[PDB]
Amino acid sequence: MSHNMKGQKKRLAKAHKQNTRVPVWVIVKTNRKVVSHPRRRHWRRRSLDVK
Amino acid sequence: MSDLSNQRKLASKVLGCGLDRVWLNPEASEEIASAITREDIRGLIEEGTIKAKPVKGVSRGRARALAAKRKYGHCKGHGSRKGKKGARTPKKEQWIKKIRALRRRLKELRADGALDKSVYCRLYRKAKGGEYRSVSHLNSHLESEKLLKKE
Amino acid sequence: MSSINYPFVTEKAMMLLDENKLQFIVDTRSNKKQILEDVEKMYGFKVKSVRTMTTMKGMKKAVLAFEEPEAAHEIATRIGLM
Amino acid sequence: MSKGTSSMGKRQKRTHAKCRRCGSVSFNVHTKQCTSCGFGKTSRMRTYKWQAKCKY
RNA sequence: UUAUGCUAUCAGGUGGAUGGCUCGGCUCAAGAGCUUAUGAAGGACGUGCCAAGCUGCGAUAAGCCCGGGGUAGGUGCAUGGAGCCAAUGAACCCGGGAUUUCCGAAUGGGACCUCUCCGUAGUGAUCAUUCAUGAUCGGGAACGCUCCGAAUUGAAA
RNA sequence: UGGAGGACCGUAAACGGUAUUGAUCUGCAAAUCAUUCGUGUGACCUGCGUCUCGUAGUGAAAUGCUAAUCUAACCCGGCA
RNA sequence: UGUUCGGGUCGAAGCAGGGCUGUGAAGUCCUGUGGACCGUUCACAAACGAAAAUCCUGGUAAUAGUAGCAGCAAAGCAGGGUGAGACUCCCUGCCGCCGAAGGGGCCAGGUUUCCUCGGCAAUGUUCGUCAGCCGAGGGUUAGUCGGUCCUAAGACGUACCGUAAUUCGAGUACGCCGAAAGGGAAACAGGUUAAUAUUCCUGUACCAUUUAGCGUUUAGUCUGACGUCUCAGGGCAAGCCGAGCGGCGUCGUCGCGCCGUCUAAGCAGCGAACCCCGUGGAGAGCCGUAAUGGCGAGAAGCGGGCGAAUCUGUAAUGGCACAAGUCGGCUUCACCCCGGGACCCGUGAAAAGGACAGCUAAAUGUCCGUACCGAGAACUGACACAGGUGCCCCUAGCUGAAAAGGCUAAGGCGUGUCGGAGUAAUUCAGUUAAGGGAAUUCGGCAAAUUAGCUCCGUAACUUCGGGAUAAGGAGUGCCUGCUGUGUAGACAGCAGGUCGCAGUGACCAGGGGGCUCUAACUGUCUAAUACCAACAUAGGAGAUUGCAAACCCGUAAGGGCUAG
RNA sequence: CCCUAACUGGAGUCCGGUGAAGCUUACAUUCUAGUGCACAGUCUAGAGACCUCUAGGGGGAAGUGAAGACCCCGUGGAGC
RNA sequence: GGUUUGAUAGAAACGGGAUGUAAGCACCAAGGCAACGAGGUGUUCAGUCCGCGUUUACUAACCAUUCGUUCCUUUCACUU
Repeated sequence: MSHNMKGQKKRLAKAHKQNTRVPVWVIVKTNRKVVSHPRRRHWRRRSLDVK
Repeated sequence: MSDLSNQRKLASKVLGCGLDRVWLNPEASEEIASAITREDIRGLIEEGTIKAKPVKGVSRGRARALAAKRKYGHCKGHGSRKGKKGARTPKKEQWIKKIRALRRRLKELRADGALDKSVYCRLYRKAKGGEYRSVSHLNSHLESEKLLKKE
Repeated sequence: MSSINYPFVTEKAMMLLDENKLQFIVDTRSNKKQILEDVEKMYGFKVKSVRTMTTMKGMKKAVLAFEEPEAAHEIATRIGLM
Repeated sequence: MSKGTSSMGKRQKRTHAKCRRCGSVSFNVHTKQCTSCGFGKTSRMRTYKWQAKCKY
């Protein structure tokens, strides 16, 4: 239970909601040409350089 | 049944017991699996489908028997002693009880009038100096040398 | 600048209607005083208390407890929740 | 205690925080300076000619 | 039906060379050349009906207003669904405006932190002989001016 | 009686790291594990905070340590 | 590239194979494939020719279906489910692991891993329907818990001054920050969810300012506010025993064993020690303590005041199977209060805040954190890593000095490859071993011996402290009945009977001595080959300097030593 | 140790699943002698040798790991 | 090696062995007012056990597959 401030928690929330797959409708729109994403990650890896 | 693990965890939470204390009826498996909420788990608990198994303690009767024998003074010999004499009976505690007994005896004697102040001072210092083993020894010395103002 | 974004309609948020509380997604810049005054201006109901938390979506949620009975139901009906 | 993986388990803190000015995690928490952009040291942005090669 | 193998070719797999194509790069020439306290550049966070990145934008948030050109489609990279906008002339382009969170020269104080405290609502610092007012601060690919100033190396040391 | 001491024994509390020249040695580990050992009321051990650094610091001093780098760290530049 | 002349969807380049020519560099053609570009004359250019550089980048072999998936730690089995599929997912039972940590709480750190549903291409050292994985949705609520406030070592800003100059530099002045383990205004119990709960709901409280009224200083004091060791008294969480009551277990015989038998803050009441006040007058001395001690500079005794933890009532119609729910006793750490003593050699923080004059009634109490892990799978070491990471002022029964070791609760787990026919040889780690007993070996390395407690007894030498548990001997279990000390808990001791090869029966647990070298000793060290005789140490000696000093840092401004 | 034996658990061995890495110019069933940069599976002359697979300890491949840390040299460095 | 035309393995019983006299019951037991009572004696060379043998088909050695044919074919010594 490390204690974050408002901005630190906001940046963690941004990282969390960035950690999402590309939408299937986006894949359909791009015709399976944008399927990947540079901000995908896992929580148990090299940590965020955000906090 | 699918996983009853969620139901078992919720039931352990509702009963305040450990996870393995929770007993789920192996016949009412679909009845348990239908239970999703705390209220459903409480209903199963009240109707007996879910219950907390009895705690299996540690019985103490065969230690009570040994404690009774040790109170009587048995099962406590040299072959049973393993800590040092001093770890089993602290010397300050021994001295404290001895000196307090002697002091209370002298106080009661001076209160009831068997002991005047002049000899009381010397007897108190003798006791503080360890001349007397116990209240019985003190009384024996008093009766031997006639220190009590008998009447 | 309105602090109230919109009523928050999830299962737990709908559970507030039966205790006369109403949950809102609000501006994270604003505070409890601004949220209370803005809600009172918006719906004409006297607010008894405001509870606020920040989420991991970067949002701020406020549960408002009203003073008038049925005020939460009436605001939900006015919005279109009920 | 080994200077390698054993001593590397004591790494539960930081020497550099996120910089307000540049966003880089380079703000020294002791010297109160950003080693990337110079915030907390100068009103200007920290730049040196040796950050690139001599252009010839 | 001589296995395990060896050599050559053929068919297939893997792989991504070769060829062809290329909205990219590089170099040279000709132009043009400052900007910010009227709060810049840069960063953080937010902003899309389904939207995670980039890009744009700033709680009026892939955008709002006015004039001109353009005119029948539009809704970025990025033709997917469903809608919305557009003959009240949109989209787009040129010019001019508005909005423009927080940090940042950052400038009421503090900042561990991009927030927080007082709220007395904020000319932070240094200056300008009317104390009305005004100047400076940060940024800019290289170029320009002033000052401080090595060693490798060559001399075959 | 009293309860001192850089006192004693001793914990797989903590700290250290003797011997097995054991296991391991493309390891569980870019030095760890098992057994055996030293200190364990003090020049004690340790958290968090803070300060001292490159011809400089720190060092009960081995040229030890200063982010797996130390008889002058690391990054970039002089440098093709 | 200039220039001449051309070829191509009736199939260019490229690619695989082949025919012919040329000594050759190479050219041309044929077949297939391919789908849009390609050549040629004379000249001109170059980022122009690869088999090599422990060459670079990419791809991919042999090794090879091999090593590994074996110390963690006894690891699973039966039955029934689910599912297309089950050693591996779910339930029940049995059998097991940890049980002073592998459980509980939480710092830093992580950052959604938390909860629910749906999946199994990858991850998981096997599988997988499972999951910290994948996809979708949800979840963190505070005046009272922290931050926030205060200041600590010590930073940062402004000014001055220095500097060629600065974003550089010491000092001074003014500010400002600096502790989620220092100080600190205040909240408890129960319930509720799938996930939050001193935060939401119920009940019962409390604190701060501000406003209005009612009254006002005692003002400058006290508190906050303090080291190490040791000890007394009181209390208490936990623990234990007896009786009643209510369940469960056992039931071959017996009647035992286990669980429960509850109750917060707030409010009201009492107050132990210390201290103080009034009396008193105590010596051929009296009064005390565990101990030190106290006393005509006023003891004992007698009255009073001040003053704790805790306890008592109330908070009572809360939760419990609306099942009981009532009582006593013992002990009490490792927690709370209080007091004493010893040491100096570190003499052991500051400031905010609070108290001393407040009572009543309304309003206000913003902001941030709050899920979950906190580690043999949620941190860090590239990993679901046998390391490391704050630890707890956390831990139940028996044995026992004990938190050692063993066996068990509660709680957490069987969580990280299987099977297996002698499962050969060999190997890692263990048990035992005739007779000999260091003959082995560089060397008793390794292993073995001894081992607890009680009693007897204990040498040379010595700095008189020690050596010392020296050495060397004896006892030890169980049962029956007792004695002594003590308020008690308990402790010590005695008499008799008795079994075994063996009574500290397992667990735990020194082998000892003699003669030398060396360093006095405790301590420090080559993190990752050197724990030593090396370094340090106390002790001894020498040197400089009277302070605008000696010595040293800085270019300077000015500093360290030096609050000397 | 004379002088080893038996046994226990984990590996190994055999089976199911999963599944790397390191040596490699080529060929390769070798052995003796000679030759050769004087230390040859490949040269020369002999002698052997049917192939494949499994287990096993390591004789050899001057086995692998590594631009020798010993010595010298370099008008190469570093510290003292 | 055996495979019902059978003692190959197992069960049962017995022989031959290992250990040391089971549980319960009764009497005694130092003593205790009693409740109890370590232990002794009899029951009892008992109880428990046998990875050995014998006897004995009581269950299981059953049911089968496969080669000894190059396979398809009538390139046949065959048959719808």
